[PDB]
Amino acid sequence: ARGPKKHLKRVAAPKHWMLDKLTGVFAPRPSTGPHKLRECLPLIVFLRNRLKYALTGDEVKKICMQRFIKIDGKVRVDVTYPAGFMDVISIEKTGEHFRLVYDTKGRFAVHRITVEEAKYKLCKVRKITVGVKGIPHLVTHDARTIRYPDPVIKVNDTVQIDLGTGKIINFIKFDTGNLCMVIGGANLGRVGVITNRERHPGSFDVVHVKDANGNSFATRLSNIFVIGNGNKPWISLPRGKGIRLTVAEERDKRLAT
Amino acid sequence: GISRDNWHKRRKTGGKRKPYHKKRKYELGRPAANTKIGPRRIHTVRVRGGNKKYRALRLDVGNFSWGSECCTRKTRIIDVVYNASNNELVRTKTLVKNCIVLIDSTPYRQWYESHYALPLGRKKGAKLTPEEEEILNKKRSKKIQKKYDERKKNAKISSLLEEQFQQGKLLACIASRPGQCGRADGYVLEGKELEFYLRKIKARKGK
Amino acid sequence: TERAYQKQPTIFQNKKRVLLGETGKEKLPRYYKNIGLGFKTPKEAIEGTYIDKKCPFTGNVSIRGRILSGVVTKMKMQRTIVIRRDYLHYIRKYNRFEKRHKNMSVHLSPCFRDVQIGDIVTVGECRPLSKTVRFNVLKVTKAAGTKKQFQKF
RNA sequence: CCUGGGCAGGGCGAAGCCAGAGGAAACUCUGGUGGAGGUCCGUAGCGGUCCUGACGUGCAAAUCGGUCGUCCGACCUGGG
RNA sequence: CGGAUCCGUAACUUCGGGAUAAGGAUUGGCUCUAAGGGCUGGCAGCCGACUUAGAACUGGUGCGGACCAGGGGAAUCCGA
RNA sequence: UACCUGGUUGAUCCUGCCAGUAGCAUAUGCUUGUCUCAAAGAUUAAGCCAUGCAUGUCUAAGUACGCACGGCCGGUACAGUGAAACUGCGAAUGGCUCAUUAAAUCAGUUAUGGUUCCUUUGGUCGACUUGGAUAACUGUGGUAAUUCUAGAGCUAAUACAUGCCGACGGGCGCUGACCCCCUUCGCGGGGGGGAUGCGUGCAUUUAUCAGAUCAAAACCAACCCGGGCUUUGGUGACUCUAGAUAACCUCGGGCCGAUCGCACGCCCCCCGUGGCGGCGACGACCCAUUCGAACGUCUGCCCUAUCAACUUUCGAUGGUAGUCGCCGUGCCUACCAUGGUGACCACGGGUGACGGGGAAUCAGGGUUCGAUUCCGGAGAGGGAGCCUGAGAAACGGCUACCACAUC
RNA sequence: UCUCGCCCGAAGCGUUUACUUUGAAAAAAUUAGAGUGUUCAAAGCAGGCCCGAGCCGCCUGGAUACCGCAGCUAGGAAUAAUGGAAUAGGACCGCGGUUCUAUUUUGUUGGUUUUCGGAACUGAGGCCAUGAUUAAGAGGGACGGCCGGGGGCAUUCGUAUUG
Ligand SMILES: [Mg+2]
Ligand SMILES: [Mg+2]
Ligand SMILES: [Mg+2]
Ligand SMILES: [Mg+2]
Ligand SMILES: [Mg+2]
Ligand SMILES: [Mg+2]
Ligand SMILES: [Mg+2]
Ligand SMILES: [Mg+2]
Ligand SMILES: [Mg+2]
Ligand SMILES: [Mg+2]
Ligand SMILES: [Mg+2]
Ligand SMILES: [Mg+2]
Ligand SMILES: [Mg+2]
Ligand SMILES: [Mg+2]
Ligand SMILES: [Mg+2]
Ligand SMILES: [Mg+2]
Ligand SMILES: [Mg+2]
Ligand SMILES: [Mg+2]
Ligand SMILES: [Mg+2]
Ligand SMILES: [Mg+2]
Ligand SMILES: [Mg+2]
Ligand SMILES: [Mg+2]
Ligand SMILES: [Mg+2]
Ligand SMILES: [Mg+2]
Ligand SMILES: [Mg+2]
Ligand SMILES: [Mg+2]
Ligand SMILES: [Mg+2]
Ligand SMILES: [Mg+2]
Repeated sequence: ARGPKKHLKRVAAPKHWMLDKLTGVFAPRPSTGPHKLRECLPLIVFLRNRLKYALTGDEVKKICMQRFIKIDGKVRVDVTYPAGFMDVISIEKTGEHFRLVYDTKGRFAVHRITVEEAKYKLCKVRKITVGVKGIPHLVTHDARTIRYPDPVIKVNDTVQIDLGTGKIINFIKFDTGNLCMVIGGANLGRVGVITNRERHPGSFDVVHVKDANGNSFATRLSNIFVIGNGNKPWISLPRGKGIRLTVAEERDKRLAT
Repeated sequence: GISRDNWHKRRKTGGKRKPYHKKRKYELGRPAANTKIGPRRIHTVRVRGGNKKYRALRLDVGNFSWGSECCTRKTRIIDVVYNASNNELVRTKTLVKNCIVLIDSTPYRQWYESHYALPLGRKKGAKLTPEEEEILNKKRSKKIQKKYDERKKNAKISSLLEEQFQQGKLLACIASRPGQCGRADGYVLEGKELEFYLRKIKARKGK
Repeated sequence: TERAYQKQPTIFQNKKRVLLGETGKEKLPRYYKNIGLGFKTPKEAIEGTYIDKKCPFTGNVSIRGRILSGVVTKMKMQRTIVIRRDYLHYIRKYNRFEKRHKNMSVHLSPCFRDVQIGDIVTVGECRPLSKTVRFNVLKVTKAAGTKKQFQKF
């Protein structure tokens, strides 16, 4: 059409938002933010559809400008502000520190963490460059551009970030033996140790990963998030290791209840 | 309503393509501005995206870079010779991206005197122009340093550039687009390109 | 030599060599670009004479995207040739194939001599050079028969 | 019938000949070259369609001005 | 309309024609540019003809400037 | 539901079609008690529209002397609600239709290193307040009337402009007065310091220079120490990013606050007539992300030969340079070469052809639709041009032509 | 190959497909299909529990399958065509001569030369079991004893009909 799109349909909505068909016609379209439309989750969906805090969206629109809900330290005035993977959601009154990790089904799974871990945050480097007066800049996939990062940071790394100061700490290199978590594709939410990377000159490379009890998968570089350091995850992940066993094993779990 | 589009063209074979667009906005075409050699006159052009484009309708001053010795001074534009694409634009005197400008060699003479002393182009008189040619007297060892610059490096600007400086004009190639940035920025023809364009202009004047 | 109005890609010519006075060799100031991709730069681009704006080893033509292969058919077009890609098409109803081919024009760099008709050539995607030329000749593989034999006169 | 004389320039472009291209062959196509013809416009020449023009006791007991047909020939013409 | 240059040419047909079919554009002056040649020495140098094409400037849209000079088309009858 | 039946003959068998059979989706006849859903001017006419609506918006935070209301309220401008107008954003989304469109849109897969990008999110953001103008307002008018407007007075800011302090002056490039040591009668030669003056930072536009995979000596001329020492990053790749060199930085002129609100305390001190100023709305030069666009790369489309060669003076194919465009492009221009496609169906026609995800049909293979709620494209009676704006050739924007059509 | 840190990793890398089996691959809705008593069902993604209101409370779903053809990656070598050596201009091994380039080291800088790593060319010999699957109840060609009213040209004979 002409210019950018502005609405979004419930039928054309992505699957991982858990929207209905009978409820409404238009879907909540997230605003422009640090994450794309296919890898985000709106705050109106987080507060209305998932956690059952408000029945309508107007109550969420009222409270987000009543200045309670903040993302990563600062308060968001937008009812449809986009979030992403590995974010800290805290609201100011009780112990409610929700981590947006991925479920085995691929959904945004809630994870109430303690304040000492909620102070910290991991983030993946998107790219690295140099700029004005020859200083190094680092672009994060969470749209964080930081200057003078470190000299020992590869492009595909995961560095811990402090939300109170805006400072990076404790980088880890992309090496065989690191615990990663797949964020995109048909196998998202898959947690496994990086086993073998295979390079290809056609601008895309593949990575075979393995995990516990004898399982292996493969994915692409644009969907890998390093979460651990030698089978030691920096962030505690809910519901076991986040392993997809089998649909029949899920049925056995439901029969075991 | 100038359309630089490609949907009104023929295919690989030559089959006539059926028109269905209406020459939309994202394929603008603006008319050409023949850049004359009058005074400095540059108008503005709005660009898609909020940018500004400086359309030079006619220009007087210019910026040109000497090639070998790595110097650059201001230079008045004199004459347009040998467009090498459209010879009608030579007579029209239109400044384009690849054209030849006659540099007035006077703003290079001060730098050549100040760094490359005992200059040339002084009509073989050796009496005229009390410029500060010999007033500063070159007291310290920078006289010896200028002797290294003048005799050890030897400062050869041999017979082609010699005759050009003794005729008082220099042949320059433009290196920028005058209709886009409003600047007639270019460089000085040197060596192989110098003798090539000199041969072309000499043939154009001869036959 | 040159038969155009100007041929000088990037390299500045004069190194102000007039210090004693000598002609010397002039083929040393030549721009040398490696395309990468595990493909060897030929020696014609090293010790050649040509100047080409649209050469992948000389000009600013970046090689990206897809890599395909074809067979050279014609030569009469200047500094660019026409290839043919024979392929089959699986059909779901009748459950067998059919021959289809689509001729494309491709930019033949003048460094690749012995470009005789019938050889398997490799092409690569680049930026659009002209209206019909989009690929670029990348590696000449086949000798197009036996070059050892010779005929009468 | 014999014997002599004469007919400005252009247009159309036949046979033959040369070169190139397509095809498996039969053969086909393209650019020149050539100068053919009771061939076209048209002058001199020969006749006289129309104005039923001018005269019409005229220049003339059949002529003149335009408009004409043909002009390499079944052409016009002197002398015997 | 009429000369010349450049496009385009129908019905029919004995395949030769019709055809200058019909229908459009340009045509002046003054400047240049390119191309088409000859003769000497073991590629270089000297000497001249009228043609074509392109471009610029300009004159009151004016240009075959006088003169030279095909109105065209659709049909019927007769005589090739 | 892997399914048949009757009909040529006096009778039989066979090919063969016709007719009965069952859904599907359009219309229609008759009938109709409840309830959950539910399509609905597509087929003909993308034909024409009366009437009524569908796009407006104000926070403690841009501009309040509105003539409207009231705070107590004394006076040292200003508090509250505040109609309206200046300003900014949006009206380039949605909704509606499928008339054109046959590798064209689309669908699967790849990239801009060949571009732009509102707005959000990050880095960057190093003179005690300057000048005209103007709306609302008040009077004053015109014609039969429109979202018609000029003329007289004044007023405001994030309207438009002009424009300053800090801040020590660091370092570098080139000239450059002066100054130290050795040798030489001097001249001269060699090594080491250095007051003035002109240019500086990020972007724009040039040109140049240096920039990564590997380890042993033998001779001649100069010098540091107790025979012996010096280095930006990434891609598969760069004319990538980043340094240094000399200059432009374009009057239609890039930036480096001549903003606003909150709760309010503290300090050096000679009065505060000065600082300690914490949080929050505006973009502002640039770089990334996000939303989206764009031309691109391979593959895939109904019927037709009573459509066999097509394109090329108004590019058909390619090259060399240039113009325009945001960028690569015969997109355009000048010259040069004669190329490019096709019987594997080129080119030309028709489609009652928008392309798909899908729908109907029950062995399998298929056949027929898909205008329609989701993605993308096209259009606002036909079709051309354009302002604003980041985004339009927009039509609930404008200008002109044709066909309609109102006072 | 151990140059890269007796084996592994990495790298030389495919002559290029057709065909196959994994893996990523995309967008939902729709289709098949898990669970759920919407009163069954069409549906929809919901709900299930403890508690006499007093646990200012828990648990779970909103999957999977298909997504032709086209493209990318990793194995397979059976069928289907293609590459080799015939005028040898064939592949390896180590030696002759010509020529070029970059950086390690002579404590550092400037000049000359060698060794070294590599590219290009030439001359000589050895090393290869030194190089050609045999000839389809496939086909083309040659031979030589025939064959037939096969075809063309010329010539001769035959009776009958008519005059
Ligand atoms: Mg729309
Ligand atoms: Mg002359
Ligand atoms: Mg005749
Ligand atoms: Mg005639
Ligand atoms: Mg006639
Ligand atoms: Mg007569
Ligand atoms: Mg007469
Ligand atoms: Mg008469
Ligand atoms: Mg009379
Ligand atoms: Mg006549
Ligand atoms: Mg006549
Ligand atoms: Mg005649
Ligand atoms: Mg007719
Ligand atoms: Mg006729
Ligand atoms: Mg009749
Ligand atoms: Mg007759
Ligand atoms: Mg029957
Ligand atoms: Mg039937
Ligand atoms: Mg052209
Ligand atoms: Mg249609
Ligand atoms: Mg079915
Ligand atoms: Mg089926
Ligand atoms: Mg689109
Ligand atoms: Mg598109
Ligand atoms: Mg539109
Ligand atoms: Mg609209
Ligand atoms: Mg409307
Ligand atoms: Mg016998």
